[PDB]
Amino acid sequence: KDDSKGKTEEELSDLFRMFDKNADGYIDLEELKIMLQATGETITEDDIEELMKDGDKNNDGRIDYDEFLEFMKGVE
Ligand SMILES: [Ca+2]
Ligand SMILES: [Ca+2]
Repeated sequence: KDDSKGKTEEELSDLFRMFDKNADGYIDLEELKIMLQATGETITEDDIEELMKDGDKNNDGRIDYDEFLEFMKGVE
């Protein structure tokens, strides 16, 4: 095995409780930036700023289990 990949909408739930830098049940544009460093993708606040924008199902400031399910839905 090397990189056969295999992550469905079910493996995303864990990605949320696993990328919670603050670990408070939800995340904020502040921690969402570190989540990208875990995968690389070098970018500035110009790309991350919009990442959380459309990533928030209701744009409230943080992403929960729901807003997170859609976040990865259009974020690969
Ligand atoms: Ca948090
Ligand atoms: Ca929200």
